Amino acid sequence: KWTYFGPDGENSWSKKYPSCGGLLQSPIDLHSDILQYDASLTPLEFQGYNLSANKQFLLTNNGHSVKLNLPSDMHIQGLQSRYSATQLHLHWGNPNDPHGSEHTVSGQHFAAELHIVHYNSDLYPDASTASNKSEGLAVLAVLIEMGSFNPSYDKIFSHLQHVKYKGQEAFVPGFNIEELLPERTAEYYRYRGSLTTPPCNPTVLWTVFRNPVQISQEQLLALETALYCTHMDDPSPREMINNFRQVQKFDERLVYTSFS
Amino acid sequence: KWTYFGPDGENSWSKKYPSCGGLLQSPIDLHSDILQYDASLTPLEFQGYNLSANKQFLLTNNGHSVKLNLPSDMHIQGLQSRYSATQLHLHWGNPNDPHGSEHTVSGQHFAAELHIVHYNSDLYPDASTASNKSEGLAVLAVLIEMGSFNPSYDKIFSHLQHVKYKGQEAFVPGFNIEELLPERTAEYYRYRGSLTTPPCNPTVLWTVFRNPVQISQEQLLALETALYCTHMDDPSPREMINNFRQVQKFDERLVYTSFS
Ligand SMILES: NS(=O)(=O)c1c(F)c(NC2CCCCCCC2)c(S(=O)(=O)CCCO)c(N2CCCCC2)c1F
Ligand SMILES: NS(=O)(=O)c1c(F)c(NC2CCCCCCC2)c(S(=O)(=O)CCCO)c(N2CCCCC2)c1F
Ligand SMILES: [Zn+2]
Ligand SMILES: [Zn+2]
Repeated sequence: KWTYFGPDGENSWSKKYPSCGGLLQSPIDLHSDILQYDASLTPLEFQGYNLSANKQFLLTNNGHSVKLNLPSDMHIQGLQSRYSATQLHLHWGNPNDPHGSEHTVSGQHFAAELHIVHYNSDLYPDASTASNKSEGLAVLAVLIEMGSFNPSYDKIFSHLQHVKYKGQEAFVPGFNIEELLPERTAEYYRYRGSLTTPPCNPTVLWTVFRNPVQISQEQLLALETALYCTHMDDPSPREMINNFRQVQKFDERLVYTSFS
Repeated sequence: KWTYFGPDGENSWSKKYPSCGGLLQSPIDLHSDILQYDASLTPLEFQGYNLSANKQFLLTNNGHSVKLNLPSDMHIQGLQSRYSATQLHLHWGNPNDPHGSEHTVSGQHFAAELHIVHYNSDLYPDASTASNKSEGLAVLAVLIEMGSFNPSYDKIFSHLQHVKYKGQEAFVPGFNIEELLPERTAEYYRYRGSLTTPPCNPTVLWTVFRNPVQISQEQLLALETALYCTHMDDPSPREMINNFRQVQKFDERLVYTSFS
């Protein structure tokens, strides 16, 4: 139905998912010509992010990324509405071009990107209901680069060998999800955009933190090499690589920054 | 029918032109991970580029860009087949984001981009016949950076105020098209790609010169502000800006370089 490579790739999403050719598409290149400092932008607070290690959270290969289900007890404070968490997931490149972030900064890719997806729990009863509705979603984006071994990201990566193929599932003990966030979360880019996957609904308030996190080259290579887009009974297996969208046109619109 | 913005923009081109969602699409980001030095990439020979000053060549605003007809007497020597010229045209951004090249270098746009389009006159009797066939097209790309005034590009730009609206035409007296090429044309990127506009045929052997040319801010501002996508008789004029395609995915494709 949709992929990031070949005839069902991103240039063809709009055939069956019209909003992929519509307004407010993400991701974008964050560059001086479209940035404006906004002193009204306050620091986000993260509530309920300390998940119990005695509780289990579902990790799934859905054929396009690895996703961790998150409880609606997790909230963002500091937006117009309360947003409650629904799931997180990643995007990455491939071992021969390990530059697979969705957002770029001054034209530069990072190695990977984390998305923590939330829904407007003040207006809507669940993420599905919010997904295609006004003010429906808020996503936190974390840029990832190569550096030191990251024990917090390994709380996810250590389970990759159990979700190699589409539909496979594994359980991840709770941990504090703030451990996936960078330093100085108070510095971020803010803009109105979309899901970066089908159905590409233009319903996302994006927060891209300025500062990346670091994972080891070994961790990045495990992520890049562990997973497949296909079912375990598929005679045509496809490696799950390059699962990021290209940057979108961003014309006569602004990205707001919390830093000058 | 196709545009660079809004509903008929580039994410929807594949609904209209099947090749725009197919393989080998251009333009691409030229970055280190995908570059491979190739000592077989010897200098092209530009033959008949010094156009007869007693001839005139048609400059047309076709609603998407400004194009100059070139004669088949112009050809590239040094490829397996001779390629004969058909036209040149430009791509640019807008005054608030004057970074409208199609190819990027290490994630960076240049101000604008010149394309000189050729067809395989050894294999095919004309450009329209060559365009959907094996090895049918060769395009030279010149990156354009903000810098010194360029008297050679002004041989084109001095006519922009006579092709302001869609369908309008002006004659350009023959001049030396080689004056539009950068320093050290022996230094280039080479790859297999496509038209960067509908119909997006995957039939183009691309040569992107390594070194940009310079035009002044004043020349760039004239290119970004002179032209409209609409007919003169349209009282709702639409500026011709940002007429470049976003870079495409490029995996299991390499770019070959004549420089290391
Ligand atoms: N990058 S992103 O932040 O835009 C973003 C999302 F937001 C949502 N899911 C959201 C959950 C809300 C409830 C219904 C679905 C809408 C979006 C999802 S999703 O899991 O729900 C799949 C939805 C349909 O493709 C994804 N994927 C795409 C497939 C790989 C896993 C992450 C995503 F990449
Ligand atoms: N960027 S590019 O170099 O790929 C490239 C081309 F190559 C060709 N022309 C090719 C050769 C001449 C006509 C035969 C069909 C193939 C197109 C053309 S074209 O004039 O022939 C139009 C083709 C239909 O849209 C264009 N345009 C797109 C619109 C504005 C003017 C330049 C182009 F941008
Ligand atoms: Zn995502
Ligand atoms: Zn072109």
